[PDB]
Amino acid sequence: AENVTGLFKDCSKVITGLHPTQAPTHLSVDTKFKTEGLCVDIPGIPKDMTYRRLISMMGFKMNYQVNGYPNMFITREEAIRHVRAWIGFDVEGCHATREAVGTNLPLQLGFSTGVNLVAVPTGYVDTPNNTDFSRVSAKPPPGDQFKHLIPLMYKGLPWNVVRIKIVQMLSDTLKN
Amino acid sequence: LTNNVAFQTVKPGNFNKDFYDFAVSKGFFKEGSSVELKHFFFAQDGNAAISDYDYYRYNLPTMCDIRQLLFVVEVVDKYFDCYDGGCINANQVIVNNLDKSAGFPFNKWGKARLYYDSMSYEDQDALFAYTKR
Ligand SMILES: [Mg+2]
Repeated sequence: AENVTGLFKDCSKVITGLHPTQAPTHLSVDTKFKTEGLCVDIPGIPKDMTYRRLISMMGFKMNYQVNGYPNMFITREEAIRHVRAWIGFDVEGCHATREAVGTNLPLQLGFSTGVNLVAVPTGYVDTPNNTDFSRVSAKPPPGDQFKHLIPLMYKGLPWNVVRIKIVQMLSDTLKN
Repeated sequence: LTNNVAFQTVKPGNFNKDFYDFAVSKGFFKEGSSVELKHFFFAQDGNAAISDYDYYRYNLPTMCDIRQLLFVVEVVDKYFDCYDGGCINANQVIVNNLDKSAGFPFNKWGKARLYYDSMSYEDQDALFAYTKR
């Protein structure tokens, strides 16, 4: 025990597990409360009221099967019938640094159309209140051919502009 | 000169709708792309002329290091020793487009064609000789 997945891998650098309440799962709780698969309330150690744990969103593998929902992967025949709608896509990311380590943050976004957007490194930091979409500090990958990204760590943009730009680009590319 | 200052304005450009429709039809001007519209016909309001003539206030008296200037002038001159110059008579000048404006007050009575066409070569050479003194 146990097979796990990089999905939601709490990549924070902090060392202590979670208090039962305000722990998302069972694996995330610390070892004190853990007594044979169960948690026990120890009023000795209390709950932290401020903590920032950058969470990872790496391998999300969807193959769900519902009726009223259209599957998000298509075969090689249906994708052929529906050309005129094909569009390339590729992403170049960065790495997390000073508050947490272990995952990737998107940084550049290309398309088959010549456009290249570039975002600011943000991540899904969780908090004692709730989850939170906030800025994170990062650094480029150490691969030498990735040195042509060092300037890009000081361009924007806030994601609320980037996604609007994407919507408008796709719109005026595929509307006809 | 006269009793009321004139205010000059600058009109906006003109639009060629057919070409724009063509270019968007063939898939240009996409959002976020690199090529785009950046060059327009900017309009100006009333006190535009004087507000641009005022830009001379960046010209200030300047005293130059006389010795290094007296040396660099020699070197610059040496950059310039492959040509040949000297005065020429009136009957050897070459004027392209004799149909431009002739400055102030002359522009009240025609373009440069008039004055370049109403003064014989003697008058032109006499004018040169005059300004030489
Ligand atoms: Mg790539």
